[PDB]
Amino acid sequence: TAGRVVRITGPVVDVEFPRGSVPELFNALHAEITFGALAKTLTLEVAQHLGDSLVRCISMQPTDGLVRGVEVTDTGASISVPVGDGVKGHVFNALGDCLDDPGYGKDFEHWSIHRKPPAFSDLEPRTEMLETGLKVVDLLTPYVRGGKIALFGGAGVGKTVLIQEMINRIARNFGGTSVFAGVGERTREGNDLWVELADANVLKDTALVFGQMDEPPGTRMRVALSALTMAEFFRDEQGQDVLLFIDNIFRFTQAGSEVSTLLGRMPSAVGYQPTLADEMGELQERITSTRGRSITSMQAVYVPADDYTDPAPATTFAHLDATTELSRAVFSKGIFPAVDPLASSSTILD
Amino acid sequence: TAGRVVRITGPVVDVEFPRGSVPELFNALHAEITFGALAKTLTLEVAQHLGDSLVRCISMQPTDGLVRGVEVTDTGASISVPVGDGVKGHVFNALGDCLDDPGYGKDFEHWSIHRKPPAFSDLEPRTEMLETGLKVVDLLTPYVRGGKIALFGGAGVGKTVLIQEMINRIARNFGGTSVFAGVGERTREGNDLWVELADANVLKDTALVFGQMDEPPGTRMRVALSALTMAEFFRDEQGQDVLLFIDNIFRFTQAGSEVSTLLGRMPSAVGYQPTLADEMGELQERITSTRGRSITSMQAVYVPADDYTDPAPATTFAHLDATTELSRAVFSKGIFPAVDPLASSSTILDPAIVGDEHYRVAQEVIRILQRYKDLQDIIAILGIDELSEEDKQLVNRARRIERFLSQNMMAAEQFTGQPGSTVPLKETIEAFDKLTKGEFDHLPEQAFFLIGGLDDLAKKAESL
Amino acid sequence: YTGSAIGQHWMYNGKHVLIVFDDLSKQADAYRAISLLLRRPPGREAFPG
Amino acid sequence: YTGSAIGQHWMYNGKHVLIVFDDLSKQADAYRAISLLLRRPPGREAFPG
Amino acid sequence: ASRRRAMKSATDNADDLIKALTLAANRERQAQITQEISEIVGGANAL
Amino acid sequence: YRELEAFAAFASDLDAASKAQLDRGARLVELLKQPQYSPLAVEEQVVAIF
Amino acid sequence: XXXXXXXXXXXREEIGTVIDAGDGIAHVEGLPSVMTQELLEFPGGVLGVALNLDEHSVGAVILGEFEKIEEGQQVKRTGEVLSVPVGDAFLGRVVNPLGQPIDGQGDIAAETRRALELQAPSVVQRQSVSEPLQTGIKAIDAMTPIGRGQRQLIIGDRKTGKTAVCVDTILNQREAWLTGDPKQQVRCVYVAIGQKGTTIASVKRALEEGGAMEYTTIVAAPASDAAGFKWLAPYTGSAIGQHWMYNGKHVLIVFDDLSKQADAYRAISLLLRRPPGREAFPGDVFYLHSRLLERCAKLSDELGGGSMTGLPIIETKANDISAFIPTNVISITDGQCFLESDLFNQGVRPAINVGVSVSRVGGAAQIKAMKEVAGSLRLDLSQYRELEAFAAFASDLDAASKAQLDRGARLVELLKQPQYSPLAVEEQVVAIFLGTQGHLDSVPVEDVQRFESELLEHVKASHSDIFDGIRETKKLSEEAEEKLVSVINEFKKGFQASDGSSVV
Repeated sequence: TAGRVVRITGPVVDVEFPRGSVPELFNALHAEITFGALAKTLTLEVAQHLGDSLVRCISMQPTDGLVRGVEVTDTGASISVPVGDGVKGHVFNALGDCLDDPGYGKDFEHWSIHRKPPAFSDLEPRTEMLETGLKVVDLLTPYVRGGKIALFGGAGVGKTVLIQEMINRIARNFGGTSVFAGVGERTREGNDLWVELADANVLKDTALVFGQMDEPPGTRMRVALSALTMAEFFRDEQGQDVLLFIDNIFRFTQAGSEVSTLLGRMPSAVGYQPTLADEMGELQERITSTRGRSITSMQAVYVPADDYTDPAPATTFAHLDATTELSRAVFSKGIFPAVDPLASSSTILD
Repeated sequence: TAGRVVRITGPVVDVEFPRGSVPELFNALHAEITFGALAKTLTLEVAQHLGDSLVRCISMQPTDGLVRGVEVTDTGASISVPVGDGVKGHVFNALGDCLDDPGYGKDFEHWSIHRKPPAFSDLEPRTEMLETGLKVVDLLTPYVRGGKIALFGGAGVGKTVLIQEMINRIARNFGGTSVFAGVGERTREGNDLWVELADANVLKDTALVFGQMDEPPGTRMRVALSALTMAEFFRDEQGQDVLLFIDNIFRFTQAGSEVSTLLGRMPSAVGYQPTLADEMGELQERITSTRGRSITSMQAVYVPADDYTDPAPATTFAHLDATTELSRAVFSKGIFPAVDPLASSSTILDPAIVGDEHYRVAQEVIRILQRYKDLQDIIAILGIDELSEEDKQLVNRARRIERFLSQNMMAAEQFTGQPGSTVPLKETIEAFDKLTKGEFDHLPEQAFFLIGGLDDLAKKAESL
Repeated sequence: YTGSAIGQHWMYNGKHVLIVFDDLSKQADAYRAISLLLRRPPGREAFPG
Repeated sequence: YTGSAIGQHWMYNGKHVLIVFDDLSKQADAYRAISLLLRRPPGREAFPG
Repeated sequence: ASRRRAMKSATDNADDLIKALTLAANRERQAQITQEISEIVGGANAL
Repeated sequence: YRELEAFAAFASDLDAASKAQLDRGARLVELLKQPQYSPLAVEEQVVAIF
Repeated sequence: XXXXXXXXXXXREEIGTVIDAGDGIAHVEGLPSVMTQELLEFPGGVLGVALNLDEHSVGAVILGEFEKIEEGQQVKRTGEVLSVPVGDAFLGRVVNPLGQPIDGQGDIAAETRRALELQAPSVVQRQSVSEPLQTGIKAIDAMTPIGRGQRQLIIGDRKTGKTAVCVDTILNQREAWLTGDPKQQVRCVYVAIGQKGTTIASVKRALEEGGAMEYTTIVAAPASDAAGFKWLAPYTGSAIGQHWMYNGKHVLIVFDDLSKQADAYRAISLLLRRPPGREAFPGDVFYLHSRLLERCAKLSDELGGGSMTGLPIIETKANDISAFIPTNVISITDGQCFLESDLFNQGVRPAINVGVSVSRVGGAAQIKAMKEVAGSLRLDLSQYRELEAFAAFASDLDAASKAQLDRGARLVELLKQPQYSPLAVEEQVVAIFLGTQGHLDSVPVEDVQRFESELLEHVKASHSDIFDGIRETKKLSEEAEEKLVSVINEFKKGFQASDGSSVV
C-alpha cells in the first residue's frame, strides 16, 4: 500500500507507488534511515509526477545513508508548522520542531506551509511613514509602516549588521509581535541574534525560525514559507500587527536553482531555474498587508557577483516599497552603513 | 499519396508521408485549418527528413487552430512567385499572393525562389561604374553596376525621397524597373510607402514585396529571396537593368537565426545560425551582372550596438561595394539629398577604375570638407572673426562646395513643379575642379542650393 | 571533508582546533570534474548545480 | 586541402610550388558550421575544439 | 598657445582611448553572450 | 622612426639628431610604397633600397 | 480492388488523461482531435492551453490553480480556441486575463466573445497616422509626438518614471472624454504584467483620484498568478481593445511591462523542453512581441476609422539597450522615449533623454500651433547640450552663444513637470511659446517653473479666450500672439523672483 524508493541522486529521490495510492503534489512523505549514527526519519516533499506511478521528491534532511527500495509512507497532507500565541519565544527548524526544547509544538494547531496569497480585493496601499532614526534611511529612503522593505548588497557589505540594527531600532519600541526567518544565513549570527534577544526582553514576543546554510536545498526553500506561515497566522487569526524579518531571501531562489537541474528543467539565463519569477512571486505576494491588518516586512537580498543586473535581484526589485541598496564601492570608502545614496529609492517619497 | 500532420510545436510542424512519396526538401506543402474564426490554408516549407518518412517543416503562417492528423498535400515544387510585366505596380507577400487585390496574378508564369546564382563563365570580369546622374553620388561615392550599396539613415533624413529618386533614375535613364523587398517591414511604414509611391505615380514601374513583421520567421526569411526571384526574371528574360531595394538586411539575418533555433540547430558566435555566411552568400552572390544586364542593389543595414565586428554586419559588409550615409546635420542645412560626403564611402573610387582627374577632385573635395568640419567648432564658439584670412578663404569655398553637392532631384518635381536634372560625369568633375579652385567664390550661397548643373549655376547667378 | 572530520574529533573533546584549506578553488574544480563525469547537467560557469 | 593536394603532387616530384589561401578564416567558419551541424560541442568563440 | 596644443593632444589621446576601450567592450560583450549560450545549450544537450 | 614620430608630433622643438632621424624615416616610408600590379625585379629592389 | 474494400470496411466526445504533471505543466494523453491552443478543462475547475502536441501526448500549460492536478485525472476539451469576452461593461473594471472580474464589484455584462489570436489589420486596411494622441507631457508632445495609431516605447531603467508617464497619459484624456464626440473620446486599457497586487491597487487609486476609472479598463496579471496568465495578459488587453477599435472608437493600450511578458513565455517554453536560443529565450520571442504590437494600427474609413495606440513599456538592466528584448522591441516600434536614471537624479523629471529619443511619425502627429512653436526646440536643446561644458567659462564665451546657453538652461527648466499634472495642448503650446519666443529669458532660472505655472494660472483665469482660440482653430493666430505677449509683459510687471528681484 505504501510506496518505495526507486532512484536517489543527491537531494532528489524518485519514489514509486501502487497504482491507486499516488500522492498529490506537495504532500510530505516519510522514509527511514537505519545506519548507526545517521539513523533518522527523513521528511520528503513531492515535487513532480513523472508518470507510470513514479513521483519525484526533494529531501529535507541529508539523504546520506538512504538505501534503494526502502518503504515511503504518504502523510496525505503538506508540510505543517505549529502556530498559536505560545510560538513566541521559541526557536524552530523549517519543519516546525523546537530546537531548544524538542517536542514542544506537537500539541499545537498546525497549518499547511502552502497557501495561495490574499485576493486582489483585500489589498490597500500603505502610506504611513515608519521612523527609524537612521539619517540616510529616514531622509532618502523613507520606510513604510505595513509595507515591504528591503536591503540589497553584495557579499560581505554588512547586510547582517544593518538588519540587526533594524531589529534593535524597530522591534524594541514595537508593541505588536515579530517573526525572524533565518533563510540560509550563517549560523553564528543566528545565535548572536538569539542571545541578543534574550539579553533584552524582546524574545518573550519574538518567534524564530531557522533553515541555515548548513542544511540541504529542501529546507532552504521551505523555511521561508514556514516562517511566513507563522506570520500569516498572526496577521489573520489575531489581527495584532507583526514585523516579519527575512535574511537572506536570495537563498530561497538559489536553493530552487540547485535542485532544478536534478528535477530535470532546462536552465535559463545564467543557470537559474526557468520558474524563477513565478516561483518567487508565489512567496512574495503572501507577505502583503491586507486592509486593517498590517505586516511590516524587512528582507535582505543578496546580489551575486555585485551584479545588480542579475535575474534574481532584477526580479525581486518589483516587489518592494523601499529599497536600501548597499554597495561595496561605498563600503571601500569606509562609509558605514555603506548605503548607496543614488541607487536606493522609496515610493513613499512623494 | 497525401501526408498527415503528426507533431506540432509552435511554428514547427512535422508531417508523415506514405513510404514512396516523401517530398524533396524545400518543397512547399499545403495544410488546412478548419476552425471558423481562424479558417486558413497553411503553407509549410520542408526543412529536414527525420527518418521513418517523417518530414520536419516550418510554417509560413501562424499554426494556431491546426489539429493533429489533418491531410497535407505536397505541391511538388519550391515556393513559387509570379513573374512578368504585370507584377509591376502591385504588392505581394513572400508566397506570391497579392495584398492589393487578392487572387491577382495566379495566371502568371511562376518561378522557384530557390535557384542557383550565375555560372562562373557568365560573370562580368571587371566592375563598371554606374553613372546615376546625382552629383554627390557620382563624385564622392560612385556606385558599381550590379554592386550592392549600404544605406544608413532614418525618418526626417529624406530616406524615402532618395528611394523615389533612385526609382525614377532607373526608369528614365536606363529603361529598367525597380523591385522593393520589405524584409520585416513595419505594416504602417509599408502602407506609408505604398501611398507615397502611388502619390508620386512611380508605383507603375515598381514591384513591391512585403514580408511583414506580423508573420513567423520563415516568411521574414523567404521574402528577400522572393523579391530577388522577380528581379532575376526582369534581368534574364526582359533584358532590363533592375534596382533591388532591401529594407532591412539585418532582419533577414535575424529571421534566419530564429528559424535555425526553432529547428534546434546549435547556435554559433553571439547566437546566429551556424550557416550564416552561406545563408547570406546564397542571397548576396545572386545579385550580380551577367551577359551585359545587371541587378543593382541598395540595402539598408542596421548595426546592433553600433559595432562593425558582430557577425551580422561583419558578414554583410563583406559583400557590399559602397556605403551612403544620410546625416540629419546635413539635412537641417537644407542640402538635399543629404548624403553625408565624409561619412559615406565607396570602394570603386580608385585611379585605376575611374579617371585620375576624378580621383584627384574627389580627394580635394574630401580634404576641403574635412577642414571645414574641423573648423566648425571654432566657428560655433568664437565666430568667423576669430579666424585668419588664409583659412577664412578656405571656408568661403567649403560653404559653396557643401551647397553645390545639393541637387534638384526628380522626386521633388511633385512639389516644386520644376523638372529634375541629370548631370553627366564629365560635367560634374569639371564643375568641382573649378569650384575647389575658387572661380565661383564671388557668388552667394543661395546661388548653389538645389542647382543641378554648371550651366544652371550660370543661369541662377544672373537671376539673383 | 576528512580535514574537517579529523578536526571535529578534537573539537567535541573540548580542544581548540585550527583548520587551513589550501585551497577551496581546487576542491570546487575537483567537484566539477566528478559531477561532469557522472553526467549531471551543470549550472553557471560549468560548475555543478 | 584540395589546393595543397594539387600542390604536393608537384612538390614531391621536385618542382617548386606557391600556395595562396584566400582566406583561411572563412575555412574556419565553414568547419564551425559543419561541426555544429554534427552537434559536437563548441569551445572558445564557438569554434570546435 | 602651449595649453591649446597640449589640450588638442589630450583630446586626440582620449578619442583613441574611447575607440580602444569600445573595441575591448565589444569583444567582451560577444564573448559573454557566446559563453552564456554555450552553458545553456550544454545544459539542454545533457538532457 | 614610428615611435619617434608619435613622441615628436607635439614637441615644439627637438635636438638635431631627432630631427635628422625623423626626416630620414619620413623619406624611407615614402620610399617603400608602390602602385598596384607593379612587381619590381630584385635587381631593382636592391637599388631602390640603396 | 479487394484491398480498397478491406480498408473501407476496416475504417461521445474524447476525454484525455493526465500522464505527467510538474512545475505548472501537465501532459495529457489521447485527445486525437485537439487543436493547438484549445482550452482544456481539468476536473478541479482549473484550465490549460494545450500549447504543444507530441506524437503521444499533448503538453498543456496550466492557468493558475496548479496544485489541484494529479496523474490519472480526466481532461475534458472545450470546443474552442482561447477566447475572451469583450464589451463596454469592462470600463472601470479590473479583470484577470480570461476576462473574469477580479475587483469583486460584481459580474461583467460581456457583450461579445473574441478569439485571442485573430489576424491584425493588413497593409491594405490601414491609413496614415494624422491625429494627435495628446500625452499632456511637455517633454513628449513637443519633441517625440505620439499620434493615435503609433507604437511608442517607454524604455528605461527601474524607478525612472515609466509607470508615472503612462498614468499621466491615461489621466490626460479626461478633458476629451467629458465631450460627447466619439472622434475625440480616447478609451484606455492598462495591462499590468507581474506587478505586485498593492502596486496595481496604487495605480487604480491614482486613476480614481483623477476620475480616469470612468473610461479605463485594467487587466491585472499580478506576480502571484501562474506564468500562463502573465503570458496571456498583453494579448487579452489587445483583444478587449480591438473590439472598440473595429467599432470606430479610439483606444490607448499601455503594456506594463513586456519584459515580464517575455520572461513568462521563456519560463513556459523551457518547461515544455522547446529549444533555447540567445539569453535563454525560445526562437520565436520576436514573433511573440511583434504579433502583439502590430495589432496596434489606424484603420481606414472603410473600417470605421477607429485606431489603437500602443505604449509598450520595457525595463533595461544597467541602461543597456543591446539586450535581446530591448533590441527586438526597438526594432518593432515606431518611436522610443529613453528614460535615464542620471537625468532623473539631475532634476529632469520626467527623465526623457531628448538627445536620443526619437519618433518616426514626427510632425504628422502634432497640431499646427505646436509645429509653429516646437520646430526650433530640438535644435536649441542640441546646441545647449553641445555648449554645456562651457558653462564653467561663460565669461570667455562669445555673447552670441552665451545667449544660446542661457536659453537652453531655461528650456531644460521649462520641460520639467510634476507627476499626475498633465497639461492640455492649449496650455503646453503657451508654455513652449514662453521659452522659444525668448520672453522667459529675463526670469532667473530657479524661478522658471513658478513663473510658468503662475502665468498658465493667470491666463486661464483672466484671458481664457487665448486658450479657446488655440483649441478651436488648432493655430496660434497673429491676434492671439499679440494679446498673449501683451499679457506676458503685464504679468511680468506683477511677478517677483525668489531673490526678490524684478524681472522686467
